[PDB]
Amino acid sequence: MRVRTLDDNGDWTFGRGKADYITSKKAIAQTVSTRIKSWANDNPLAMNANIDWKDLLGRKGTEDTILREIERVVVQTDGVIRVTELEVIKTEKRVQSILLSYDTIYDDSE
Amino acid sequence: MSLTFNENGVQTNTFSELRALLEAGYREIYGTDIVTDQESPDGQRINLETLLRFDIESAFSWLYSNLDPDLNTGDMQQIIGKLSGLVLLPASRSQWDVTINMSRAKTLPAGYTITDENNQNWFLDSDVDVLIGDNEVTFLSSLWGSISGISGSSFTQATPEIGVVSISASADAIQGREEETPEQFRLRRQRSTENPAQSTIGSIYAKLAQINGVTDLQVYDNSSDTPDQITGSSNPDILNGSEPVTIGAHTMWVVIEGGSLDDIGEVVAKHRLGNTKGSVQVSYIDTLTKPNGDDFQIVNLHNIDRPVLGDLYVRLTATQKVSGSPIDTDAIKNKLSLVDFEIGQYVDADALYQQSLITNSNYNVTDLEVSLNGIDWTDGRVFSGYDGKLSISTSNVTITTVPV
Amino acid sequence: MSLTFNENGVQTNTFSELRALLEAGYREIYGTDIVTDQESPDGQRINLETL
Amino acid sequence: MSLTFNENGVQTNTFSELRALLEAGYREIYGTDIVTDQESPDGQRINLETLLRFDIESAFSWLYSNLDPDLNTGDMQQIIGKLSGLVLLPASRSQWDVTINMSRAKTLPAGYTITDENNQNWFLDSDVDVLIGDNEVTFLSSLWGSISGISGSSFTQATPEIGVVSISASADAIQGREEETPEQFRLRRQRSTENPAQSTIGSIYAKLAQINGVTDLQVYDNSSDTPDQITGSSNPDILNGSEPVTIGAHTMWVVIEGGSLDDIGEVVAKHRLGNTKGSVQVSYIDTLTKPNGDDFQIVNLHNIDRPVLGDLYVRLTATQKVSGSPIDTDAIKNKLSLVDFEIGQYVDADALYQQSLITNSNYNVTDLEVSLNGIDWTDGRVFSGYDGKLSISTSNVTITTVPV
Amino acid sequence: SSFTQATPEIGVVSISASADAIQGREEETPEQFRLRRQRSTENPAQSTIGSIYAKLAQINGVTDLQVYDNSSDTPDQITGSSNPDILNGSEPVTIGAHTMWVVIEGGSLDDIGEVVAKHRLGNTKGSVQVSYIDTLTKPNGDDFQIVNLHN
Amino acid sequence: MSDFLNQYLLYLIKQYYEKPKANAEAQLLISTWETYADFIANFGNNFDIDNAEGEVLDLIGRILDLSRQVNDVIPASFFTSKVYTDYQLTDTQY
Amino acid sequence: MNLIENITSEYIQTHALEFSRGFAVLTLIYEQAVQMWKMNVVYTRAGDEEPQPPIYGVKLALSTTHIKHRNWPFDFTVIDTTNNGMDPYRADDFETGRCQLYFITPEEMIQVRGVDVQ
Amino acid sequence: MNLIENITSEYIQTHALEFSRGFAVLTLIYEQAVQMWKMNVVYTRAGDEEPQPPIYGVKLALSTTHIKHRNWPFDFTVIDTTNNGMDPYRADDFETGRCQLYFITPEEMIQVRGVDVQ
Amino acid sequence: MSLVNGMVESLNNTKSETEIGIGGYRLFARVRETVNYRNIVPTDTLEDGSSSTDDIINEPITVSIEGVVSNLFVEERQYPQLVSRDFSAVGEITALLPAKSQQQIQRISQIDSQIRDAVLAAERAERLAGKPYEFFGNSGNSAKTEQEKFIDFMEALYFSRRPTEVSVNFRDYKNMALVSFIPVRDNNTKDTRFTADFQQINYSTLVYTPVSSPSKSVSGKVSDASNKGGQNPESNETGERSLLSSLVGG
Repeated sequence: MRVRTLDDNGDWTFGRGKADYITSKKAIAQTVSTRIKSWANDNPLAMNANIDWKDLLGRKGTEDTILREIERVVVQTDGVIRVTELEVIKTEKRVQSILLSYDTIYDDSE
Repeated sequence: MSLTFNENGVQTNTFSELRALLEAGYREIYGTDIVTDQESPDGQRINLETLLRFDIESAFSWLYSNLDPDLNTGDMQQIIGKLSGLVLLPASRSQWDVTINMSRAKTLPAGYTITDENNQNWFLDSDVDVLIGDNEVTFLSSLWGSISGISGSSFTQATPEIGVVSISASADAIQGREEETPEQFRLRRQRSTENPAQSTIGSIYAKLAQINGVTDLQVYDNSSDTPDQITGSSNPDILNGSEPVTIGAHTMWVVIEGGSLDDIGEVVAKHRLGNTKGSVQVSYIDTLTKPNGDDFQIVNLHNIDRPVLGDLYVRLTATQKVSGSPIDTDAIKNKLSLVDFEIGQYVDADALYQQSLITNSNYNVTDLEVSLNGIDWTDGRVFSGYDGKLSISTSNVTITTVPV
Repeated sequence: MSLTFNENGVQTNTFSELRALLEAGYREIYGTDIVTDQESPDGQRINLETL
Repeated sequence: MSLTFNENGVQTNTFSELRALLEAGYREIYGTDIVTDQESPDGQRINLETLLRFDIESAFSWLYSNLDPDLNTGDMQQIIGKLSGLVLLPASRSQWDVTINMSRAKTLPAGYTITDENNQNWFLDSDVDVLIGDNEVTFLSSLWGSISGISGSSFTQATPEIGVVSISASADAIQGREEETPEQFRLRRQRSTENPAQSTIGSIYAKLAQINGVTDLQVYDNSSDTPDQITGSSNPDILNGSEPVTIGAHTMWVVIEGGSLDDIGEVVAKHRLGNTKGSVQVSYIDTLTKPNGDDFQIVNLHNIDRPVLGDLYVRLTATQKVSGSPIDTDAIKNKLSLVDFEIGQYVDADALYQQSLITNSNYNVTDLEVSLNGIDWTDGRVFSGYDGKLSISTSNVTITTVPV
Repeated sequence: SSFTQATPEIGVVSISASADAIQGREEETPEQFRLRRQRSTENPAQSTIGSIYAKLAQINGVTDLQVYDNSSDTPDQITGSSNPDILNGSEPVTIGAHTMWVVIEGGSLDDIGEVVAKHRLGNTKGSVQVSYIDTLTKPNGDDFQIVNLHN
Repeated sequence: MSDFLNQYLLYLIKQYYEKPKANAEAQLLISTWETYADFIANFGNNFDIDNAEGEVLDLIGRILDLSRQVNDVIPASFFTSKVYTDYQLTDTQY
Repeated sequence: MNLIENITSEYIQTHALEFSRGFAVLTLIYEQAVQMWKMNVVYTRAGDEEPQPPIYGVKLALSTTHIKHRNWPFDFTVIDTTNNGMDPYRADDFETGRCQLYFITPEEMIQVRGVDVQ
Repeated sequence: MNLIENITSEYIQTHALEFSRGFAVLTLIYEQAVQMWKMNVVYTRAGDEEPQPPIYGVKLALSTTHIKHRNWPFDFTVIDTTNNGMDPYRADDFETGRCQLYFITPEEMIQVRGVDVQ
Repeated sequence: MSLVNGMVESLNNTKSETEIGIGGYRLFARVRETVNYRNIVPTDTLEDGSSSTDDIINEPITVSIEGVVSNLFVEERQYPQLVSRDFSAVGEITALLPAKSQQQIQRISQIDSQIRDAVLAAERAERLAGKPYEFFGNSGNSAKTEQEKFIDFMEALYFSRRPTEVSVNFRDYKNMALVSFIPVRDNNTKDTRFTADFQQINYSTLVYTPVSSPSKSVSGKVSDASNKGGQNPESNETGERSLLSSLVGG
């Protein structure tokens, strides 16, 4: 799978066609990285685009469902196999940071 | 000049302009000098996006191109043609009056078919009311068009009631109308643009030209209190005029040919507001209820005139010009003949040149003129006669070649 | 069937065929395995353009 | 079925049948109950042999098929290009000059790779020595294609080496030529087969008329050695050529107006092969590749023209229709200028009569005549035929009103 | 007059034709192909002395062929030809300079003219006058027909 | 930021509404399509007999069989956009 | 005039009108980005196989012949079941019955045009 | 040109192409010890029973008539769905759609050869 | 088919913390709770020994829930069920629609107010399609005890004939259709012991759809050309209105 690369801050890239495209194992990385970031009832063309944030960060007691939905999004991605993810800090102020690790379809060629 | 609907019309930007606009935008947003442009991935993509947008813009150009009665050529021609209440005339089955003769006179339903000279069916919708004598019925061709036949006894006795005897009819056929082509419709519409006007000088023309059989038309009005003058007319071509007529004041006048007297009378009686001058006496009737609740028939009798057909003479000389490529007179005759002439229209040298040329013409024309009485040409216009239609026969079209 | 404006009228191109056309394009420009889904920049824009 | 190489091709024997053949053999040599399974020495060798023949038969079919000039991949450079006269330009690595800023003096390794901002790896070819400061050194691409090395990017090192502080390219990277694709190489070989789409006279006209920017152009050629004759053209009028003309000895000559000059030179070098008559000289520049990766410049110089001055003058006579109305001696001039002609067109006055009628005019042409500023005033055919871009301007039309 | 009225439209009357037949071509055997190919090995060359021979020998009805060129500035000479057999030459001819020449029989005039007009780069000498027409669009967006006449 | 641009930008998913390059590019596409939208909207405004000048007027003439050629002379509407011959009609009169 | 039943709110639907003088294919299209109901027909005469050239993209509007200029013996007129004579513009505007489309019988086009047709 | 569907990665497969002027048997063979796709056809004319002498072992390659010299009214050209104009060389090279094979219709060989054939 | 599809769409139903019950009616107690994954594996020994696999036809999952409903249920630890949002105008895209005058606009306003009264009920129904409880709603009347509420909600769901979403712990299955609902009332306990078997209505997409689930504002916009059968309008009676007087003339 190809996909246009995004630069550091994550804006789009035009020019260098066929070269601003991520090849693989990093295309999966980019595609998971910003599949997580796709609020659900945003896109009128995909209203279940990805997990529903306005209804999960605005309600108490969803950490388990945040994690289950992140695993859902990641696993249902073209190119990933497994996941290994949990929470690493405990809302250091009130923001919790979770650690997400997944095995792409690559690095399994032995 | 990108997609400006201005006084100049519509100016949809050309494909290169649209590509330049999108490329300029992409260049400013992303890269001043860097991003690639053509025969390259990003360039091909700009091409695809510009292709979508230019599809839409050329649709705009075509749309405005088809707001023009002289260029419409299609469905949009009729859409623009509904702007007055007229549409293209429909194809009409050809009529065919025959003598049948049945030994009994009960009833004849739809089915019949005759004249196997052509693979044709000419059915009807009515009974027979007279004995074995030759009683006449009317058949409609099964082919919508200018169908016709000649008097042949080759009837296919489809499902005859008794099947009495052959039905050879006298030789006279009504051609039937093939569906009106757009080319005719353009001129008819542009000429009959006053259709919804209900009994004005243009209304008569527009609503007479709808008649199933009419061919050529003109209308006249004498709006003055003074007789023997012509002011209003179907075509402005004759307003120029200053040539004699014999008519009365407050009077209209129709010159028409080919329409059924019944329908012509229907329209004239529904759309006349003054005196009418003519020879043929068309008629109308109308069923009106008296306020006491009775019935009666008014008869509206009004006079119209059928044009006195005539000839026309053309003084033409041709200059062929390629050494040993002689002109073909026959082609020139058969072209200059085929000019449709409107009722009492001014034939002038000035237009006939365009008809005196064929698609691949090796000859030029240097002394052309027209005349009425086979002689005495005059350098410009010459009048046909307010009630006179003209043609150009192959006999009188004289062409004089000059060698080179 | 797709947008055609002729003596027959104006056949307007439906959504699905239009996006399929744009996607077949993008495949021809870039590659047969371009990911064009709700997320990918190409996906976002193919959707925007077809709309 | 088994390996057979005949007038039908090369049927390659499949694996299962081949091993069965070898097994039936070993049975015939030794005994019907020989155990030939994965273990047994005979089994090992039957398997090894059947695999060896299957693979060699595959390799032989490779040979057979890549002797086909229309189907070949790796000796396609070989079997046809050097046999049918083509060359496959070898690819190249895009040389990039980059300033690497260095703290400690070092010998940067043989093949350490930096990566520009678009995931493209530029590896240093051989070991280099970098001094205390900035070092201009040349990296070669890793992609062998054309690798666009934008100037001014950020590089992250794929194979980090201790000491670098700043990778930066002051100028862009000269791209590397990519190969003709096997598909494109075969297609280029094949295109030589089919006949051209046009005759050699019409070939130039056809492919010199899509030049974005032209609107008209004509071509006159001299196929026969007769110096000033004409033996063909794109103008049908030149079948006799009633006028003299200067044209070179056995040459071809083109006139365009308003063309992309360099594009015109390119097309003429694309299709002329010979002497071009004209006044302005225009050239194509092409690159020709010596077998070592060099570039040899060739300029193909041809000669064309650019005419714009054709001043047609027209005298008319305007006979009024109504005694007193005026004739707009201006709108006629505008509507007669609005028509414009071709290059070297033998302009005809007879059709020009049509271009003086104004929609709904009392006006009437007659005795129209055309001249090239002379007193000649011919009645048609006022032109000669060369460099003839010739159009009316509103200050030329000499109209004479005539009261009714 | 032995027609089998398969499914006639009306079946009017017998259709005995005047005696003249176009034989039709049986598929080319390899034996002929060997000589044709070895002789026409300059096929992809597009209007050279060999191109004319190779692309005329493809014509549906042609039987025998030769091409000539007079590359000199001097007339009445023959230098290039379809077969090297005649380069030996030194025997008279009546031709002009910068001129080709086709000798051909059996091809349709239309197709022979097609090939010669697509593949000539000079004067042509001959008696029969083959023709070609080509549809070209003027940059103003018009239509016309050039006629290429070659002998 | 008119209605068209704003309502269409909502189809940018929220990863890309705020990244300046992406938002600018989406606005570029939306703007180029928006000039067509504006053209369609203003066709009615700029076509009818009132807000029509030059060729469209002539078009209307040929759809109502009335060319600017009346062959007569009328004095000028002296209360630039377009000029014709004397014996034609200035725009407003026509 | 008879009511073409079974018109739903889904935007691009096709109804095959089978009637006496041949049959037609009513493609109802609902443009929403600008509220209207386009119509397409391909009327094939009963006497042949290749349909007549199609119509493409005409509105549905109240009390008006739609395809009369194409000159074949039927057409469609919609009428509003309110008195608010507003053209069909909502997607569901036919399922609820706000406006309804009527197929004019050929025998009734006879009364309209005053003459037969192909 | 129409796409011959149902080509899998298994090395030696047979597709019976049934078409107008007779039918043929496309044997696709995948030589792996050297990457290519051989093809075999046995085209039997619709008018008889004994097939014409077969072709054996030609590559599949991009944008090129394969069996033209055998002089019967069809052939095959493959095209690469990338722009990397590389001949079909992987076993799965047709199932994933990297390259795809196209069967040229006889009416289209007409446009190619410029003349009919047996 | 694919082994990859397994994990992918096995997680496609994730149970929210709010723990929808039989569709939002969690006010009972789940005595037992089962699901039945079944499969049809054709029996006879498969034919080839190389590739003749892909022969495990799937089956509609059933979910059986037997529980009890009492007048007074005290729920231990579960988050409130909040009304789902009306995200219908997310893509609603006006401003390309025509310029039309006042009381030409307002006539449309009256038409809209006129048929919103007839469509908005089913519009809400489809908005709340999966979950019937907050469609029917809390009963709200103090006369009806809790068993009233359970019975009338169950009858409403059953007569509704619309599939509901049912949550077994760890899964909130999306389209369960009520197959069997048996409430029992012993004469030694005032509660109601009810067994409800649901069956999933699994249905995939045959046709090319680029958009999985769009807004209502573009759902018809991206719809492909739908097909209805033929019909003979010339032979209709229920609406054989005469020809309009404006047409007979014309």
